[PDB]
Order: sequence, then C-alpha cells, then structure tokens
Amino acid sequence: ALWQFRSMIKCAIPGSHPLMDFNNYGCYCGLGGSGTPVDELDRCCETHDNCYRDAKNLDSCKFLVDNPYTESYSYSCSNTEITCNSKNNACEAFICNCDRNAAICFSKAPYNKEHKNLDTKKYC
Amino acid sequence: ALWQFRSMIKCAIPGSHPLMDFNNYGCYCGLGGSGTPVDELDRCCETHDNCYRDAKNLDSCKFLVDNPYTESYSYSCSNTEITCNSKNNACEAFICNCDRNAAICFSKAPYNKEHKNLDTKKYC
Ligand SMILES: CCCCCCCCCCCCCCCCOC[C@H](COCC(F)(F)F)OP(=O)(O)OC
Ligand SMILES: [Ca+2]
Ligand SMILES: [Ca+2]
Repeated sequence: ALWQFRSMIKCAIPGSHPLMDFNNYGCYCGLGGSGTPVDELDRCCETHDNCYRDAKNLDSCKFLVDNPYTESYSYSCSNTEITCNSKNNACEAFICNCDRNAAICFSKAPYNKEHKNLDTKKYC
Repeated sequence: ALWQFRSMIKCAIPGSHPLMDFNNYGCYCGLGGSGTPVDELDRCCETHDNCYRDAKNLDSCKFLVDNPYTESYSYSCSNTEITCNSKNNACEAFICNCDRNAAICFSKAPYNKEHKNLDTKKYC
C-alpha cells in the first residue's frame, strides 16, 4: 500500500519527505511515466513502475483487480533497514519487494534538484 | 502540490494519516474517479476532482501544462486553520483553495470503515 511505500522510504532515508521529494521527479517518479529516464533516480522509478506491471501480470496477484498501491503487505523498519515479512502471501511479498527495492534504490541514487518537476510534456 | 495537500489534511485533522486513511476510500478517494459516490467523504473527493478539472480549464492556469498536484502554492496552518496565502498568484490560489476545501471537508465528513479500499471495478 502506498502509505507503506512512503513509510519504507522514510526507513531508508531517515529525514526524507517522500511526496515532496519523489512525486514529480524526472519522467517516471510520480503517477505517470514515459520517455527516457533522466537519471539513476529516475531509473529507480521506471523500475518500480515495471515491477508493478509485472505484479499485475503475476498469477499470484490474479485476484488483485485494483492498483498495486491498494495492496496491503507486511513489512518492518529496523534503523534504516527494510524487511518484508516472511508472513506475506505470494502477491503481497512481490509487491512489498517492489516497494522495498525502490526505496533502497532511492536511498542510493543521487537526487538532482534540477530534475525535479520537469515539463514532462516537453521532455519525456 | 501533493505534499501540501497532505499537510493540509494533517492540519485540519491532527490525528490523521492522510495517505493511509483517505487514499483508496470509496469511489473517488484515490486515483481516477467514476461511479456513484458512496457517502459524504467520497463526495469531498469527487468535489476535489471536479475542482482540479476546473483548474485545468482555468485561464489563470493556462501555463500549468500538467496536473494540479504538481503545482506549488503558499499556505499556512494555525489552530487547525489552513490559510491560503494572499500572495498566491491566481492558479496557485485556485489550487490551494481546492485543497483546503477538500481538507476541511474530510474533517467534517464522517469516516465509514466499510467504504475503505472498495472493489471499485465492481462497485464504482
Ligand atoms: C496528499 C494527500 C493524499 C492523501 C489524501 C488524498 C485524498 C485522495 C486524493 C488522491 C491522492 C493522490 C493519490 C496518488 C498518489 C500518487 O503517488 C504516486 C507516487 C508519488 O510518490 C510516491 C512515492 F513513493 F514517492 F512516495 O509516484 P511513484 O512513481 O509511484 O513513486 C515515486
Ligand atoms: Ca510513476
Ligand atoms: Ca480521484
């Protein structure tokens, strides 16, 4: 679930403001996404977008006929470190893993301010 | 912009978890929006939607070539009172008011558990 994904990001990037920082960055960070990613961070986002597409295709997620951002899962934070609970059944694990991978990726990639809030219409 | 809407929701509603409690509610609180709203709180969401559409068709917003969540404005919170700053240019002031009206609306609309995370393709 999206709020979880936001919570995950905070985990890895302790003082972050995830909506403020990552929603409307590059061509792919924020609802929507097309064109060539503008940096590694941007590529983190296109990857998460794909993962979710994969998720919706995955047989285990067949009864999931809403957005993956609507699928609750179980995860926990231990000092910047994210764990997707063994508990999770197969769809929820895959999604949780999608969201987990993205936050780590976020927490590794450079954030280039200039890439924020792009005229996606004119550059993506 | 979206981060500011979240904060507005947190202002008008001290206890709130905006992404967790208002995202994926009813037929309109979330992505897209069709169907018959299920209750007042949904209608707050439908109303906001209608407000962002009004903004995409606003002459004052003609150079806003993208979605109003990406539009940043000036606001303040005081004693559960959200303030759209008078120095806002018109598009900004318009967007800001769509948000506080929705944020205020959430605060007075009753929250129905049973309308949370609905099967939308089925019921909306
Ligand atoms: C701001 C308040 C939201 C909570 C109450 C809102 C009431 C209902 C209005 C709809 C809310 C908008 C829902 C859409 C959210 C879009 O969010 C999608 C996401 C934006 O940031 C997500 C992040 F992970 F970064 F935190 O982009 P994505 O590319 O998936 O991730 C980078
Ligand atoms: Ca995206
Ligand atoms: Ca909506």
